[PDB]
Amino acid sequence: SITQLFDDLCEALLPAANRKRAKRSLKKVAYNALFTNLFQLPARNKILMLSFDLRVGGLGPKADRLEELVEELEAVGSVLDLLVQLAGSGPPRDYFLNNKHVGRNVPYSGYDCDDLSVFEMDVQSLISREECLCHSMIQETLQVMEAAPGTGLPTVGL
Amino acid sequence: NLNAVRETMDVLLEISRILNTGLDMETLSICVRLCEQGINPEALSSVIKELRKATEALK
Amino acid sequence: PVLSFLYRWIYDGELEDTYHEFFVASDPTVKTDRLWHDKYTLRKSMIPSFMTMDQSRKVL
Amino acid sequence: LMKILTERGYSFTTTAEREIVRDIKEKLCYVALDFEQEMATAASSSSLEKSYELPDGQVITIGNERFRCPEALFQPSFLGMESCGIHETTFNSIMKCDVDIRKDLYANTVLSGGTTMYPGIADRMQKEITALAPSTMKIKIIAPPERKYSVWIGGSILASLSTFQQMWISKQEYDESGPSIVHRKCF
Amino acid sequence: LQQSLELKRKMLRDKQNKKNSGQHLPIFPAWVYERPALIGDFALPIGTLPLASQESAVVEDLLYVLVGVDGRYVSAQPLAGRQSRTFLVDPNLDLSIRELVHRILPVAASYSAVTRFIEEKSSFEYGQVNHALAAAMRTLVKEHLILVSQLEQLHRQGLLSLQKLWFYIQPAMRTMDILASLATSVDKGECLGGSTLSLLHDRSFSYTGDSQAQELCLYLTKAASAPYFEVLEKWIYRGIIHDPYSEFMVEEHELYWDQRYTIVQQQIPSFLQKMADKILSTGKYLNVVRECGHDVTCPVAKEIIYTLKERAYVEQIEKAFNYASKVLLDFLMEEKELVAHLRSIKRYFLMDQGDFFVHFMDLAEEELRKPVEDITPPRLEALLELALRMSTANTDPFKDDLKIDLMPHDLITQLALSGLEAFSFDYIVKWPLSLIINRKALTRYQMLFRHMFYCKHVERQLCSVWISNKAQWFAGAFTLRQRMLNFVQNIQYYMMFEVMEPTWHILEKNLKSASNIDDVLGHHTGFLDTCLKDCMLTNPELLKVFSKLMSVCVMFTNCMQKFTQSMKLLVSGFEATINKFDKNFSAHLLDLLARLSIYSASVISRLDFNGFYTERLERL
Repeated sequence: SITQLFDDLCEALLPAANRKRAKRSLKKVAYNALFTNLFQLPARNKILMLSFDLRVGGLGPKADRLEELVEELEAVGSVLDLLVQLAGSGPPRDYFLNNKHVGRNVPYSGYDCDDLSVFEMDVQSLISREECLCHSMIQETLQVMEAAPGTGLPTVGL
Repeated sequence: NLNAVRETMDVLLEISRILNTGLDMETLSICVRLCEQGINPEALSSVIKELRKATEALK
Repeated sequence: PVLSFLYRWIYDGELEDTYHEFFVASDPTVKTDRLWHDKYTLRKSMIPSFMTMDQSRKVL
Repeated sequence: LMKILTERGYSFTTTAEREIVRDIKEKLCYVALDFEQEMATAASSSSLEKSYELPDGQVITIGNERFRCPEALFQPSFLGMESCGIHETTFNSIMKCDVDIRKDLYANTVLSGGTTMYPGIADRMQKEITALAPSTMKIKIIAPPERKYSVWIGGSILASLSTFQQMWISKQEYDESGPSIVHRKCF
Repeated sequence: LQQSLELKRKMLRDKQNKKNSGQHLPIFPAWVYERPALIGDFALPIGTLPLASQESAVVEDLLYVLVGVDGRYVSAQPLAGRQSRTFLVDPNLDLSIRELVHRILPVAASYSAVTRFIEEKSSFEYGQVNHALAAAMRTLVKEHLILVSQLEQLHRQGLLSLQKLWFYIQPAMRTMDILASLATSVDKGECLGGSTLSLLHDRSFSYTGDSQAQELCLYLTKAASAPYFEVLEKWIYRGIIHDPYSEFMVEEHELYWDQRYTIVQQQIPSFLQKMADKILSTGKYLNVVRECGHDVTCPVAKEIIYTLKERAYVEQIEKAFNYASKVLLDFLMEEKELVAHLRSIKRYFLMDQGDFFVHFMDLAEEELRKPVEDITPPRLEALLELALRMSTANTDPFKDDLKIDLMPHDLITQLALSGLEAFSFDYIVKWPLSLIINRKALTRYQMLFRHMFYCKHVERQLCSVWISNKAQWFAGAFTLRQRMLNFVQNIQYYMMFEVMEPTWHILEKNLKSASNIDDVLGHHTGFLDTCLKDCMLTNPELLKVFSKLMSVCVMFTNCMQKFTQSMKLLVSGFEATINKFDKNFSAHLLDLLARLSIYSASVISRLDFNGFYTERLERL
């Protein structure tokens, strides 16, 4: 039932540490924020507006995949309308990308070399993450060494 | 029926991963069971954002 | 430290100390309704001066 | 349940037996999709009775009579009630509201009743709510199988809230403007 | 240190034999501890410098001494046998700074004996509770290293001196000093299982007013409870464990009701002592149903964590008790019934059947009369099998359990023999009910059954001489037999309608009010013992008057009378024996009533029904 499903939702989003009075109080905001919208044009078309924004900034086959599933999801319509609202409130290679040295019955295409510049950015993004790691190892310890004892030790905080 | 609603849960799984939502697997299974009742889906987006803000203030 | 035992003495009737630093003492009894008449008397070297004698007897 | 059992011919006169059937009607009771189909199913073969074994030795329950006690929700005159049934009263209520606010009220229609200790009442209720409004829009009903304490859980959240203090009335205004303003300030 | 090697040899050798969940466990890599390269804790003159320069050299070397390594102006002297290693700062230093140094060196001494703890106690031999105990002390080392790094950053910029240093390191002389106290007592002696968790439970009320160290001690014992509760989360929901390190309160074996699971008493922590019996109970009741298969899953499942002043881990044991001891009870009473098996033992041994036994007495009389080395057990089995089939006592499915068994006693083993007085049954029992009702219960049943057999026997023997006499003029024996007959029937009314039949009703009402097998076995052993004590078996003197009574009654009915030697169809020599037997009978009857009088009433009050021999003589 619904009065339990607000208690289960509040459990998954919060790992246990209190957790004896606070769980009852976070179920209170579970009732209290559900009605703020309720106080104050197809459904599958709301997926297509996102599939447009995929193909605009590249990756066609992904946009073909989002529309492939929702068309077999028509044969449940109230479910997808929740997913489209939480889609901008979430978190912020391989041998096969631009290959032509493989394949059997491939038509002629000639040289392209304007996506070869987007063959170096697939790898530049990987190695720029593996340097920001080294930028997040020298910071997380110098932010503790520079400050007085109490910032990494709870006991000198007593 | 449970074979049928299993396969609908699998297809709903993939569309919620490529859209990079704030949900995970278990909270997705809760919300699909919740909207199965008839609960307004514009309403569940307003509760989850505020519940996740009030839980983050404890941490 | 002394107050910690005293707020389990009026909410659980027990002390939990081992160095005997409060006036309440527990004397072994036959446990046949002479507990009331034999067990609890004050140790008159361990009463704090922040507790008056009326308070010391009422918590007992 | 006293009435139909004593009309049936079974000896039932005492208050302790009434306490035991009140307990069994609230907790153990079977309800199904409809009373006619389960009546035919029980008449063709009897296995609907689950035994109740108390140490006192009083065994009173029978399966077929306990689902036909709340039957007044679909056809009310099985109880001998001249008041219209549950489906008919909610249909009568939504017709005498406005036709413009009808869909919005029908977007949240609510189930209640302490009889939700046994779940299964909601499925038949969902069938009757499908039958209730004409085929114009789909059903949007809130129907959880725990609603016995619904009136309680409402007040427990409502009176706690700090914003609700601006609707709550104190003694100062109450002495300044008489008692009758508790109809208006608080409502 | 040498001791560790011995502690690792004694442990593993102790582990393998103790339980069967895996034997001959591997020996941990010893070369790790042998090489001194894995041990944590370990220039210019200090004399010729001005006083402030001495202060600046000394705070520099003390910052290095905070962990175990000597810097420049400090050296390491031997560790010799001391359990808290001090350091030897560079000689020729002034006596002013020596005092400040000796204020600070106990902190490094309370770190030297924590690294020597952790970097030894992680092996397989030390169990798997010493692992997580030393990984809640391993976190503590990491915050100590945070401390020494922050101080190095301050020290380079001239922002560290002796007083600031002493101010910074004092909360860790009450959070690392605590570990330097527990370490030199956990290592000393053999400390496994719950005893370590109790040694972290007695130090939460030796600093309960201090309030800085109590929460540290509560964290330490919430992490040493983590591996123990993993094993308990096998034992509480199913009857088995597989923890081949004997670090548990329960010790498995390879043997069921008391044999396979034997408790070790120094492996139960102080917050599990009160509920130890329930833990053992739950696991045993689960495993014996796991042997008939059928179901072992518990509906409630909860993950377990320690709480001081709360129950969430000494609470779930009750909900496992109320599932395990109820599913075993349900399995027993409704599948291969113990409600019906006890009734079918009562049916024969406690003489519920009367069709069966009067048919049995007549059909088997001849062989019973035959003494030993003339008795024939297969003919007795065949006679029993016919007597069951002709009578209606065949209403129970366990009738076949009756066999022929011989007793080489005439209840003289109560603290060869003729066929009447060696007769016995052996009733076979099934395996699930064998754990509950054992050999002692059957033997006590059997002695009761033998006792009532004599009374039914001598009753038949009186009725035979009674029918043969009915001469007509003769009525001499007709009076003595009548006295004896009324007596031997009033004993069989008193025993049957006082000792046995109401107390059996009491027993079946008590069994309905019992939810654990210990309760139902207590009820049954009480009923069995008390009914035995009321009859003439289990007594401090055995009350031998009854044993002489049966002998003189059988001697009267056939072995002197010979059915009044066919004068019913000698010279009054047998009438004198009738007189003699009556006087002897009066004596025996008075003695039995007197012994009932002196030891702690209803049989006297009704044998003497209208004052019929309430007075015949007085003792002394």
